[PDB]
Amino acid sequence: DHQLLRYLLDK
Amino acid sequence: MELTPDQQTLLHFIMDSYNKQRMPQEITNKILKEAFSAEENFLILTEMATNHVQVLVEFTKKLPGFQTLDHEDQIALLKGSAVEAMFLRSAEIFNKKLPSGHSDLLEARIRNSGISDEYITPMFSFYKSIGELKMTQEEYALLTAIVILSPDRQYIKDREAVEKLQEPLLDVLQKLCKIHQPENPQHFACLLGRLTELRTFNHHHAEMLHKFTPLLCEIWDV
Ligand SMILES: CC(C)NC(=O)n1c(-c2ccccc2)cc2c1CN(S(=O)(=O)c1cccs1)CC2
Repeated sequence: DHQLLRYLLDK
Repeated sequence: MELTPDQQTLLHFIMDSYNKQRMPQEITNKILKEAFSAEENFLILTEMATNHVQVLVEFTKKLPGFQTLDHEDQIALLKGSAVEAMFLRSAEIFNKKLPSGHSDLLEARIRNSGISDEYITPMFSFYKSIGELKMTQEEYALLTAIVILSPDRQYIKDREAVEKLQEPLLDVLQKLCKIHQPENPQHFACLLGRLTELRTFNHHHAEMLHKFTPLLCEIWDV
């Protein structure tokens, strides 16, 4: 779950 | 009455990251050019709401101390505030960012997206209510930060850590009201009024819910 949200927050 | 060097620094950080965001030209062209249908208008709102979540994550990352929070609480804060942040930014765009004639075309598309009037009516009422307050950019930026850094969202492991981040923002916002509106000692209470109004939109939104963007599906838990 929420893989893209995790990607945006850590990028 | 004046902001301490600490409150000034904290305000300057919020302001800088808030001004960084803007509406894409690629979206603006769709508002002007795309066909006027319930499917096409719903597709435009989907594009706008997705762009907003991306802009909301960039703003949130830069919030003083947000990165010092537990990685899981950072996600629960983003998920809990996404809907409220969308309605507050929507109010800003409606009262500011759009040209007189283009806003009419956008309103025409928001009212013809296949969404029920029992939801569209309190939405425009909310924008109108925000418009009445004649909020400065600092107020929009501080309200958005207070919304994101809410210690009372579901699934937060360390709420006290969040309280420590939000309380200084409420202190800055209250002091700005005393400085710029000393003749209106109810100005701060009016802004808190919009915070409670914003929270009803969480209930309206869940009841409001064509499959959406992955960024939307995840941040809304649908
Ligand atoms: C640009 C952001 C801040 N606002 C936005 O996209 N709006 C606006 C709006 C209001 C004023 C100016 C510009 C835009 C009205 C509505 C939405 C999104 N949806 S949604 O998220 O429920 C939705 C997503 C997909 C299908 S419906 C609610 C209806």
